Parts: sequence; structure tokens; C-alpha cells
Amino acid sequence: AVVKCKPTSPGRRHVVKVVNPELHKGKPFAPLLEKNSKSGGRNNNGRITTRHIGGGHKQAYRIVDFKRNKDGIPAVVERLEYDPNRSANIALVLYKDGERRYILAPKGLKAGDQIQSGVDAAIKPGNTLPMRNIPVGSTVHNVEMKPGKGGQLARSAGTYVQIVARDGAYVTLRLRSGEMRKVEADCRATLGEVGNAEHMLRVLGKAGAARWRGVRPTVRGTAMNPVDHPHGGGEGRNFGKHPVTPWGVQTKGKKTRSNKRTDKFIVRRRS
Amino acid sequence: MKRTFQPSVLKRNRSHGFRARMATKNGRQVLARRRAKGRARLTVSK
RNA sequence: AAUUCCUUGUCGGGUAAGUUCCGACCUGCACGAAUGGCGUAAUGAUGGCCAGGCUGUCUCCACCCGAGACUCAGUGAAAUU
RNA sequence: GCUCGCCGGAAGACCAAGGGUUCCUGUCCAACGUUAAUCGGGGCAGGGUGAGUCGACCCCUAAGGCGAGGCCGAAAGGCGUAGUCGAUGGGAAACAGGUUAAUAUUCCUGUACUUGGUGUUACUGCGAAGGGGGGACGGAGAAGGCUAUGUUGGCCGGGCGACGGUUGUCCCGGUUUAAGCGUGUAGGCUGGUUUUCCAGGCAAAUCCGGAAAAUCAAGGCUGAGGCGUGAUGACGAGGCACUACGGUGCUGAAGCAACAAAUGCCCUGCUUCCAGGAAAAGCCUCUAAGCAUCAGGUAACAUCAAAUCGUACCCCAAACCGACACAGGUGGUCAGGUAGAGAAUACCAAGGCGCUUGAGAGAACUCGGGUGAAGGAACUAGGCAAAAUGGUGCCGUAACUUCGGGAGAAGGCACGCUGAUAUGUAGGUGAGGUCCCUCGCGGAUGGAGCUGAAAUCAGUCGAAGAUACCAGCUGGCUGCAACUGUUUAUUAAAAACACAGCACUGUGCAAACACGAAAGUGGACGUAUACGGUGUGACGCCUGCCCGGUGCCGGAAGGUUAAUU
RNA sequence: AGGACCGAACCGACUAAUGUUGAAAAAUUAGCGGAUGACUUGUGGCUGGGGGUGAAAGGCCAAUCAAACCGGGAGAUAGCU
Repeated sequence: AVVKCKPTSPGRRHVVKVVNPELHKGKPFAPLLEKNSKSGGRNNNGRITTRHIGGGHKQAYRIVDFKRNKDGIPAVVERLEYDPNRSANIALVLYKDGERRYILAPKGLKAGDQIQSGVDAAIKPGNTLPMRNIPVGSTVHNVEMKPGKGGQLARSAGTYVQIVARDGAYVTLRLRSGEMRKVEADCRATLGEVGNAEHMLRVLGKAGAARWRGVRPTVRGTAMNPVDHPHGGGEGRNFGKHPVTPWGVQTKGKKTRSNKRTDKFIVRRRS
Repeated sequence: MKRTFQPSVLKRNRSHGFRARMATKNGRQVLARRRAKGRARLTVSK
């Protein structure tokens, strides 16, 4: 549910919250927790390799099962849990044999819902099957890119891909970016859409809210002096050059994809 | 006013201690230079 | 106009008197729409302006209480030349 | 030694860090001390630091470091696996009293506790580099129950007043006692017990997880404080004999109650919120390989062991960082009285200090303050500075507005003391007695005692009752930026930077991009509702025309065009 | 509930005076801002010089910053004093 905070102070006027009463109001499943230390955007050389990363709330990593290889064993959803590591919510599922796991929460999955994986699973949201058995034209998520390595596509809050065609050992998919990509017809995918669609409607409302997320402030570059940035310098606001990164790349249309290793799985890149 | 030197024995030994110097080739050259000069106190160990 | 050179533009307001300020005028030297335009409640150790209160800020300084300055004893510098 | 003054959320007390003998005693005064010096953190000499329980070491790990092989790199070397290090975190146990010129939870007295080795006895499935549990965790808020502690009364001892009064509702002092052990309370959490079964916990498992039945509701865990014991003790105001008037033997009364009450404890709790809140070991269990009249395990008793290093002293400062015995800087702990909302402020207690040149004089001028006739911003770049406002309660409060605000708008009224209502009220606290009871730290009734606002009425003193310290000037118009924030340490705090929001653009994951000759790492254990870059900068109304130039993104005929041949 | 309000500790540094061979190579005094947060602080760790870090001032990187410090090339060169 999207709720707008009342303007009791400057900083709450524009705050828009996404409150989900169904989320578990308690500690997560301890056996599936792991330490997750922050990096501040610095690599093993100690240099900042990604700017605007630092601070934020302490977070514990939840081991989410993106492979869904427990075939032939029904699982019942125990509860929906908040996951600080991702935009989507996770679901604690208990299998008939007594094993518990975390999975991405689909659109309409609730406590007590039954899910299954394998080639004989039913075509209902939350079930995972190889795309060979998935009917064409259906909506799936957590899509594997290579058989057996776990889902990598459509994992965000309200993302999903659509199976458009299946010619041979490959199936063509339309991604949220609009790209038309084909993958092997043995990669597992989960029916339905990742359910947190309202996640995009949140409004942070203040600078501190971004700092909680661990995002450090961004300095434009036109206010940086020439020694620090190509855009820096000038008496006043001049900016008389083409827009460019730090380090001197265009940033306003210049395509940067130079992989060429795949160059077959792309059909309708985008736009 | 806080001054530049804020003593700490642990930090002193870790940064300039004898074992720290021996840990790298350049540090070992520092000891060799000081030995050649005849320094009474090779490092800040004690 | 944080932009107007001519310029203290012209008119009105405020003052006994206002190159500032406020409201209009448009002849915009040389505004202008995300290097954003125009508004905007709240906020500001922010810029400008006007009032009440308040006063030694001032007309115009007077006296007083203390620390130095001055004298005695002890110690005893400096720039410069 | 007697006065005076100053600090008292410290200018007192105890530590870490850092220093390293500055500690105590004797002795000396050249130099050092901004003066003298008999004195000193100065010179010289001697003395002083006592631990199974405090800390370190040690066991365990975080960030991170190193890193056998390994991968990579002209060399040097880089990264990193297994591992091994690394506290600022987790992990066994001691308290009170006494004592030295200088140390003590370390010595002494009294009374305790912890972890191991060995031996005896009794009963026994023991076994890990493996599994599970536990350890184990956020912010804010809300009370309730407590204690530290304080006040008063009672009790005990002493006192009868340098000047009117003071045998009383008077004055002064004391009224202190731990860990441990026993009890398991206010309160918090959780349904127990038995049987059968199983794709899970890398194999196994009686353990964990899951499933299906049967039977009972009382089972368990956690838990401040209180009470009992510890304690016929210790301590204790004062006495009595030595008493070099430096102190030691002995003795030593009362040692209770009520009320108030924490920021400390119950509480790692409870409630709530989103930004969703370490790790590992010790510890408790489970079995595998193995060993089973052994070995090992559990309980009792006995005995032995618990090493080594630190321990003086300063530690908001004269001993640390600032060249100084320097208006500076420096983390943690303790937190009395009156007034007060208070850790503000004033005056005080415990305790500690008067800041290492003084003595006179009472000119100009400077510094820091007090007051001021009449005027009241005429000063000045500018109300700079100063003056002024200042508290609580009630009444009352505009334009505008994003409906929250603006607002403490503005403005007005009342504040002391005494008596009465009421020999102290409303309220809080709660004894005795009675009754009930699963007979206990219980429940109900009960109201003694204690504590105690606020208000009304009447009276009364002063020029003045929020009398001191403390403690908003207010209003009108307007530029800029939405806002809280950030910035030129050391002349600029702003209209500059950030900002939420918006838009463009890149990026399909071995992502773009970034640091790296490379390996690799960050991005991210993320996956287009994501991430990077760029510009704009809340919100409201909007964001027009131009693609010739430059850039970017596509295109295809033709022209031109490198190595090569 | 709040990058909410008033206000100590704590963190800052808007104004004035003093000081300017200072008590102090940036402080003192009286006012001033924030004071549950984009807060503050102890301990340890990481990032290294054309590099770091930077809510961006060319700020900061040991009282030194439009390229730190130390040693070396080195007696650089100096048509200038």
C-alpha cells in the first residue's frame, strides 16, 4: 500500500512510503543468514572504483535459492519477509521433507500457497520449470541464462520476461529493457512476476533517506575545477563542451557495448 | 588545539617497528642504510 | 532586474529632505524557458529597506569601580643599528 | 595555627591512552623555578609496586594484514586458497574490614568462589577437523516494579550557650555492615508429555527440522529487588591506661522506621517503526570412523596445581600532545545539600585550591565594567557596539498557506508573605486489625502514620513579589536559495556545494564503468522497479521555434583510402 | 511520528572587542548555530604524490599543497643581481 506522510515537518512533506502488512514482523531465518560487510565502493587495491557508495544501515545477507533445483517436492510458503539486499520481497518456504529455503516472492503468493519445481510442476505462479515445458507467451521471472547456474534475469521488484517464441533448443524472450534475447530451452524460469510492483512508487522525500540506503552525494562536475573533471572551470556557469564522463567519454548517446562474444543471442537490442 | 603528534605505542610499532621494516625489501634497505651509518637506535622498537 | 551602459530613467509611495527601498511603466545597451522560466507557504548566524521599543551610537561628554600605565625592591627581553 | 576568599557535573575522586620514578623519606640550594626560597615535579642518597579471582598473556573471531601450494607479472613483485595473525567485541572465579612514610579486591583477619591434574569409590556408551542448538546483537517510545541515594522521625551520646531568649515542638553528632549461600518474588517468554513415521541437516544420528496420532492442563525457562544467613562478628560517636602530645592496647551506646527517588537495575524485556540491525569460540546436545570384562563418561570424597608479565605516581594536567611549570587540546567512570524542569544557574558538603614577583601611588592614556540631566540613531558604509526583551498560568492572536503551519504571532491580566477553607485539602504511599486461602515474598477489606500539590477567600509589607543568577526584542516590505545539512583547518558560511524530485543517456550480466602491464577486485553475492554517467534541483503552472555548425545515433549506392600482395 | 521545537553536555565558528615581539605560529571574553541525526566520539584498519580523498574550496594528505616529505641526478641552469 502506498501512503503519503503528512507534512508535519520539512523532510516528511514529500515522503511516500510503501507499507506491506503481510511482511513478517520478526527476525529472519537465522540458518539462512550470512555476514555482509560493506565496501564503500572500494576494491582490493583500496581505491574507490564506484563512486557514491558508503555508509547506510547494517545488513545481513539472506541466502536466496535462485536455482530451484528441489524437484518433485511440494513446498508451502510460511511467510513473506523483508529483504534489505534487494527491492523484491522474499518468501520462506518449507518443503515436505523439512527443508526451509528463501525464494523471490512472486506477484500473488501468500502464506500457505503451494509451489513446486521440475518438469512435472503445474503451470501456476511460483512454480519453476525449464522453459521447454513452459507454454509460449507466458510471463516468467528469475530466468536462468545457462542451465543449472541459477536465475539472473527479471529479479527486481516488479520485473518479468515474456516467452515470445521457441524454435529449437533456444527460446526467445522479451526482457524488461525491451531487448529480445534468446536462451537455451533448458534454463529454468519461475511463473508469474516478482511481486513488489509498488516499490517504484516510493518517494524518499529527503537527503537522509538516500544516505540510509548507502548512497553518498553526487557532485555534478561543472563545479569541480578543470583539474578534477572535464566539465570543471569557468567564471560562473559556462559548460561550453560536449557532455562527458570523468575520464572523458560522451555519456549522451555513445554506445559502450563492445562484448562481441555472444553477438548471437541479441535480436532486437532495444528502442 | 589538537596537534599533529598523537602518540600510540601500538601504531608506532606497527608503522615503524623492527618487524614492519623487515617485512618488505624497501624496509630492509632502511635498516641496511641505518646500520651503515652506525645508528645506535636502528628503529623505534624500544 | 544579483542582468539597465546612458542613469540618481520616468511616475507614484514612504521622509521636512530618499543615488537605497517598495509599486508601476517598457526605450530589455546586453531577460527568457531543465547551463531551466515565472510563482511559491515554511525555513535562513543570508542581501536590501522601513517602523515601535531601547539606549552614551551621537549632541557632549561627566563621575565612579577594578587591571595596567607611574614610584620602590627582585629578575630581566626584543626588533633595529 | 586562627581567619578570609575561590572551585564544587570540578579547579573533587578513580582510570585508559601517553609519560616512565615525576611516588615516599632524609639531605642539599650552585644551576633549574620568569622574584626570595629554609620550599619543589630541582641536585644527591635510600626506600617503595606482593594477585588462582583485577588487567595482560591465553581461547575466539571483525575490519584488515600476512599467506604453503597456486594464478599473474621484464626483475623487484601483485593477488589469493588452505591456513595463520589481528580488539576497539565474545570467553571460568572475591568480597567486607584492618594495615605502610610510600602497595593492596595483591599483605593481614573473617567469610567465599572458579577451572584443571591425579587417586579412591559407585554407576555407566564413550568417541569429531562433522550435524544441530546456543552464543547472537537495530532505532525510537512507553510505563510498571526496584535499588543507589536523599529527607524527616525515632533511637543513642553530648550540649544548656561570650549579647536579649533558649529543659524545649531546643542545639550538635551518629544511627554503618559486602561477596557468598538459601529463598525464587514484581514481571517477561513459551503449551507440556508419550508413541509412530520421513525425498531435509554432504555419511550417520536417540539431536535439529517435518508429518500423523494419544493424553493432560500445569510444565518448564528467565528474573531486579526484598527477606534469612553471612554477622554472639566487623565498624561505630565517645571513653578509659600508657600518651616523645607522633599515637597505640582495652572498652565502646544507638545502629530502627516512614517518605521521596534516579539517566542505574529488572530490560539482551515489552510496544512500535523501517533504514531490517557482526563473527567465531567457550558452553549444551547428536552421532561417524574407531574402542567396549578396556579406554572414556557422570557423581561424591581426598589431594595437588592455577605459571609468567603489569600493579609506584600524574592522568582535563606543572608529569600526556602544544619548544615553556604555556589562559589551548585530551576518551571512560563516580554524580551530595537548598532553590530549580534540569548534568542550566546561584550558594554550599565531601574534597581541593588562592593560579611562583611583590610593595606603594590613586596623573594622562589603554583595557574590563557601573551610573547618568535633557534629547533619543541627530552616530555610522550599516543601530557596529550597547541598551532592551526574557519565566509560568490564563485570555487572546492578522495577512498568507503546501492546511502541517504562520504562532511563543501581536497584545492583555495575574504572581510575595500570613491565615482560613483543610489544627495539611485533592492526590500519592500504606501499618495494625478482621476475613479468605492451592496456609505464601499470597488475596480482599481496612485505614493509623507519612508525604503532599493546585485553587478560592481574607489579611498584610515594600518604590518594586517571574525581585538575585537564570531568562525570546517585536512588527511591515523585498532579492536569493525550497527545506535540515556541507564548504576555503588559519581573513570568504554565502545566492556557493549536497539535497529529495525530474529528465536524457549508457548498461542483458563474464553488464556498462572503475582500479590494475596481468591475475584479479569493486560495481554486486546486485540483474533494467537494477546499476553507471550527465544536467536540472522541493512543490505549483510550464518548458516555445531552429538539426546549418560541432557531437552523438543510423544508412547505404558512389568517390577516396593503410599494412599486405 | 519527526534530517520537528526550546535548551546544557557534546560538535560547531555568525558578530564584536582584546591580543598581534600574544597566555596562544588562530586563542580569550560576551553574544551566536546544530544539539535523535546527512549527528557526535574512542580504538584499530584501508586508500600514496600527477596519486589519494574531496556534500567541490584547488579543499585536505603530519604547523608544508595549482602537485607532500626525505635522499639522490646536483656544484641542474641563471645572457640576471
